[PDB]
Amino acid sequence: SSTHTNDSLNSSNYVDKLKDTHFVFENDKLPSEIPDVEEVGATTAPLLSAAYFIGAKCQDYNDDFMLCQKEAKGNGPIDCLKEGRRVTRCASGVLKDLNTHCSDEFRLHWQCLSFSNLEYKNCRKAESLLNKCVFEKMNLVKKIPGIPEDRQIHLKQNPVLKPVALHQDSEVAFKKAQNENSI
Amino acid sequence: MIPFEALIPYAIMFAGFCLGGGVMNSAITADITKRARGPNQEIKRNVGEDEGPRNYTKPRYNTDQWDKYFAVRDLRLTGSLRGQSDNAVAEESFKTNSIQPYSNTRRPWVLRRHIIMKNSPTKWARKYSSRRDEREQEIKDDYIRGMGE
Amino acid sequence: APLQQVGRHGGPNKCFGEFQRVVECMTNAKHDSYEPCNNLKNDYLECRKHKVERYKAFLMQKHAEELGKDPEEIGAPFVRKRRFLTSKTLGLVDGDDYEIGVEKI
Amino acid sequence: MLNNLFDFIEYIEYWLIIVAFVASVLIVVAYLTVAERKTMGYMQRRLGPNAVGYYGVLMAVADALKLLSKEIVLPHNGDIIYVMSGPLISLFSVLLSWAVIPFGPGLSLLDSEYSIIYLLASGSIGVFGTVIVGWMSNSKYTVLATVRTTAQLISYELVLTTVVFIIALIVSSLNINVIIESQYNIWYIIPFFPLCLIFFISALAETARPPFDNVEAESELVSGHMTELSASPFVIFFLSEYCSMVLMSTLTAIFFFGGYLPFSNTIHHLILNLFDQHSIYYFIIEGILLSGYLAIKANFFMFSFVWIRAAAPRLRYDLLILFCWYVLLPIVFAIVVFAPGILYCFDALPVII
Amino acid sequence: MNLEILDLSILGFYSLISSNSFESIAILVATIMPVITELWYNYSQLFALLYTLIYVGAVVILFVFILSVINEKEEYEYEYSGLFILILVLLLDDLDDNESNDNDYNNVYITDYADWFNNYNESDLSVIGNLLFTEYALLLLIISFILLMSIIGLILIVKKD
Amino acid sequence: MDLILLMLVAVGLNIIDIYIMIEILIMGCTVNTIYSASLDNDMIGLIYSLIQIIIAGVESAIGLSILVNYNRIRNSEEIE
Amino acid sequence: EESSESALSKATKWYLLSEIFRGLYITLEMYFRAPYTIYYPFEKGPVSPRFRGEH
Amino acid sequence: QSASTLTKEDVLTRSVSVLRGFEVKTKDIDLQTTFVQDLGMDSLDLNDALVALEEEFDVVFDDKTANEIKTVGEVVDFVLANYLPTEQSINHTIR
Amino acid sequence: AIGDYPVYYKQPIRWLSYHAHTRPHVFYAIAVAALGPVFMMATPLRRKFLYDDHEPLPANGYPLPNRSRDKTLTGYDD
Ligand SMILES: CCCCCCCCCCCCCCCCCC(=O)OC[C@H](COP(=O)(O)OCCN)OC(=O)CCCCCCCCCCCCCCCCC
Ligand SMILES: CCCCCCCCCCCC(=O)OC[C@H](COP(=O)(O)OCC[N+](C)(C)C)OC(=O)CCCCCCCCCCC
Ligand SMILES: CCCCCCCCCCCC(=O)OC[C@H](COP(=O)(O)OCC[N+](C)(C)C)OC(=O)CCCCCCCCCCC
Repeated sequence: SSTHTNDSLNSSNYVDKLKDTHFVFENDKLPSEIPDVEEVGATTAPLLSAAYFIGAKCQDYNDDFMLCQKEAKGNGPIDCLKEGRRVTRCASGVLKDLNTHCSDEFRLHWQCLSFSNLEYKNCRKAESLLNKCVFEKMNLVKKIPGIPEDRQIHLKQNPVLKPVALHQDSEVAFKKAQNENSI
Repeated sequence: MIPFEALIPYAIMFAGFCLGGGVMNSAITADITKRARGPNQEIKRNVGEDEGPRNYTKPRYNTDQWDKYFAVRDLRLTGSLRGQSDNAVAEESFKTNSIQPYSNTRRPWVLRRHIIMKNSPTKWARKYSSRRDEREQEIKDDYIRGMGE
Repeated sequence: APLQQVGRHGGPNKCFGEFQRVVECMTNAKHDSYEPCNNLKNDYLECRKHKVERYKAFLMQKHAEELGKDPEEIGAPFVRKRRFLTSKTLGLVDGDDYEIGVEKI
Repeated sequence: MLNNLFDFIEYIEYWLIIVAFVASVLIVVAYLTVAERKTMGYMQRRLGPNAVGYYGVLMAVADALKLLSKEIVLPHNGDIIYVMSGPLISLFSVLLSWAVIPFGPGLSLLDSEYSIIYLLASGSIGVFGTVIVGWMSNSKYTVLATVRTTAQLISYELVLTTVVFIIALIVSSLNINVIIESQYNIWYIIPFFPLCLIFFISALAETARPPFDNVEAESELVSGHMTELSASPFVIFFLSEYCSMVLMSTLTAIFFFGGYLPFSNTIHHLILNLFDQHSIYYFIIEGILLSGYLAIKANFFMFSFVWIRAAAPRLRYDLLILFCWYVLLPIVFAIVVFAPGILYCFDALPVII
Repeated sequence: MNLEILDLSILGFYSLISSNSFESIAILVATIMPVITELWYNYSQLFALLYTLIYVGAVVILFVFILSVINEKEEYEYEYSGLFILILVLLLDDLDDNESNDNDYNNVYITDYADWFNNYNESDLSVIGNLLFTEYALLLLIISFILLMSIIGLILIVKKD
Repeated sequence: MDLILLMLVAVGLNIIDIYIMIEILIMGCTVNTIYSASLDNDMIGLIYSLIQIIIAGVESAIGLSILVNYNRIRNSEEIE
Repeated sequence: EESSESALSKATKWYLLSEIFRGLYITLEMYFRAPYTIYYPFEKGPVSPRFRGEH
Repeated sequence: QSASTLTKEDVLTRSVSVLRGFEVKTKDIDLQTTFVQDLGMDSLDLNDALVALEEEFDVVFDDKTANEIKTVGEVVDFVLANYLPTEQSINHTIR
Repeated sequence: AIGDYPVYYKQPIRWLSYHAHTRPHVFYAIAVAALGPVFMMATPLRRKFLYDDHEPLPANGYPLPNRSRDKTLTGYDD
């Protein structure tokens, strides 16, 4: 979906010229009565790599924030500031743990995603190493709700759709774990 | 008997596709990777001694609205629409560098300048009749008059 | 009840909530007249056109002109060219003024 | 210098990419004319051009340069509008259609979820360029070609559009690059062999190629709409017609033969394993391989365009009208119902991922 | 520099001086093209391509009808006009190009705030098809009913027997 | 300039020119509908816009057929 | 009612262009045959003592 | 629309003007003026006048009428009875 | 009647043979078109004999738990 909107960046500068778009900045911070929070610094690739680990670790805070939105009756952005900060800190903690326990496996995964159009199906080898490392060091398991445990696509042995071009770093790391970990 | 002279033009046509594919696959990938290194030209061009092997980012396709939001968010974090960063905490500058596009909502130029397309009973009323605007100005006037109470 | 004001992704758009509250007020049996629902109708029309808010912006700009206030001193900074959303404007620590790449994402 | 040059190149880099892209298409189109004459020659047991450049490699250059050094025939110098409006519209229509042709994953100038619509819409504009030449013209042979040109459009346009929609329906996407990636496990030639034949027939009709060469039948309308054209207007129309042949040959490789996908996955991995992914040399080779896969499939149908010309006589245009409406349209409309019935029956309705 | 203004001015100039029927169908093409391009940017890329897909096919059928009707009438009929008066007419029409008289609506810019609640993102065409085939399926079926009437209608009007 | 009916001069002096004028006029309404729907982020208006394109195409076919038969009647002796 | 071939058999040839592919195959055979061209003026065609040319 | 707008006086007036562009004997031409006697026209001179009169009124004398016409009045009567406006294109009438 | 046109309601099999021989573009176009709905009617057979339908996709927004908020939830506080 590449529909032009007034809420984000459009397709080309000709659209900006026709719309006379002004990219407006604000130099004012949040008022002091709202406690400050540390924003998440992960880009698109690390966030997609850690999406299921944030959900597993921060499920109760994700639900509580979203339940606050529904029960606010239209006043979600203002009322649920407190619940929003809980999610931001919890999500940051997951990324901090990934940089202290599984940095090599974590970086291997989202760099594969940047190499393969950010598609999960093209980085199974790197994801499997990452999933094993996170479970053994954080007790967090990727789970896809609504389907039986053995019918998860990320655990499929012989997928119909496979990446066209292999990721060399993923291939080398996968072989280093096949022979060593599984003697 | 395979006539090799008839296959010479096909080999050149084969090289024609390869010229486009070789240049596009490599130059576009290199440009994205170079701009993801940092916010300044001293990092994009110069490679540090302690930096590891270069990891390339391939071009993105089949995007949606979420990817447009991600591209702007990555710009405010790395200075590139596809910048790379796995930091747990963002910089203080990320708090106040948000970008909000403000634009006009006027009708297309062809709708209001075509010699034929701009003529209709309702368009004439909008353009030449004050009946709609006089009534709608009441709502604008009611806003200021209801402040003092 | 037919669906109206459907967003580009199949769900309600920005102004469906205003429209939905208008329908609920008009079809509610407890009301004797449509006068209580008048304020809800204005909000829905304000959601789409923002005519009252644009009028408020017109007054503030006009009021600042007679006071001599410079627009760049009380306004909001903006950039007109997307390629010039540089890292220096974004406030990055090592931010440079070189143009950003917007040709191919 | 140095510093002011190492960022000037970055400032102009993407213009070099487009210029290289334009040259890549032009080279294939330029040597398709040479390849067609060489291919027909050996099938007709002649040689074809071999005396213009070493083994005939400069034949395309000589034909273009000689025509570019020819007088432009028009009633008045100010009448440059009349004989140039037609060819320019036809040339712009086919060149803009190449923007959505991906030589690799994401390697297309225009990427959009409506690339299929843009492809068909851009091609339809090229028909308007052909009919412009017959602008109350005093040439009777030019007029007769315009009537035939409109008749052919009514034949293939419905058939060609619906066949492309079936492939899009199977993938539930109007993005060309998504259609290419959806053929990783199966090439659409196997499930839709009748559609590939129908698509190729419509491609021949669209390009006014034999056996559907009624617009430019030398034995019927001397040269058709080009009988009054010379020098640059002839070149632009000649260039546009052959650019469509390459484009339709490339489209056939995309819709039914997986586009740029490798013939063998094992061979693709082995070749790329010889190169380091941390160096640019891997992505130079990768672009050569992926486009090389597209080139081999596209060259086969460009060969087939020449092959059918050297093996089949020309069919009358009134017979073509009955051929598409009585035969092709019922078949394609039958398939557009058959395919969803199969997919729904086995719970395999397509989604975009 | 809005170049759409210049294109429409050129199109409007030829509308007042068009004499034969061929120049009129050329006006139609010179009208759809600015519409498609101005739709391709700004508002809606989807309908810019839809306009090209449908109207270009109608143009060719329109053109082929002209070849069967032209009867030499406008090849020798004289027109008088005058260069000065034509420019004066176009200049006065150029003076007023404000289709609406809500100055606040035309001069004050607005923005929208995007949200992440729509994790399922698809093109507008899919949403149109979702509603057209489910919510407004009656409209789709009646449109096919109208198309059926046109097919029968064309045959009875045109066919000699 | 619209109130003096300036558009009556921009329309040519042929029957098919009247047909072209109607297509342009209907196209202006569809462009306006797309303009409103896109701003509102309303797919209902885009459904209306698509219907207007399809319906207007049907109108052109019916009108052309009447004009085709009308031209046929005058040149209908066909003694040759 | 007196056709020797069944309707399915006649339809298979008709829909799959049986004779068209046969004609294509014959043309491709010549592509792998020696051509007849001689390289004039480096080579000359046959002549006979009875040939009539310049006086 | 497609109907004759001629009158006996206008047809006679234009008939006299055409015949005065030739070398006729007398310039006094009326309904009873004969071509052979009063105007002194021979075989070819008479046919030149008849074709010239055809060009003025956009009519074509048939063979029998042209080979038996004697007076100017017979020419006037033929023009009134047989003249029709040429059919226009579809755009001239309905627009 | 060596080559007569069969009557459909008297010889349905012979009537189909006529169109299969004389109008192949009609007989087989309908035959391909018919198999579409035919496979749609065979869907219940696949539902019971081969496999069941997939679970519907979560294309309806964020899945909100159908419960009241947990007032006893703390952690990551200011
Ligand atoms: C696209 C690039 C290649 C085409 C470039 C040709 C440029 C010519 C002008 C293009 C149209 C601009 C808008 C004018 C509307 C059409 C008016 C017209 O009839 O064409 C103008 C042409 C000029 O000759 P002129 O003698 O001055 O006019 C006749 C005077 N009795 O008089 C003629 O009748 C000649 C017509 C030749 C064939 C033109 C067919 C229409 C071309 C439309 C394609 C471009 C779309 C419109 C783009 C501009 C929009 C304003
Ligand atoms: C696989 C994908 C590529 C080929 C697709 C098309 C193949 C032909 C389809 C219809 C066949 C048919 O209808 O077969 C029937 C006909 C004729 O046989 P008959 O008259 O019944 O013989 C009489 C009865 N006998 C069998 C007892 C003797 O056979 C053919 O003429 C076969 C054509 C073979 C040459 C061309 C093959 C290669 C084509 C060029 C490369 C693309
Ligand atoms: C369900 C499976 C669908 C199959 C999809 C493909 C269908 C193809 C069309 C079959 C019908 C047909 O070719 O018909 C032939 C038609 C009309 O012939 P007719 O007037 O009806 O006379 C024949 C009927 N008789 C015998 C009963 C009287 O004209 C033609 O000669 C069209 C020739 C087109 C040739 C293009 C080939 C280009 C090369 C292609 C290979 C790379």
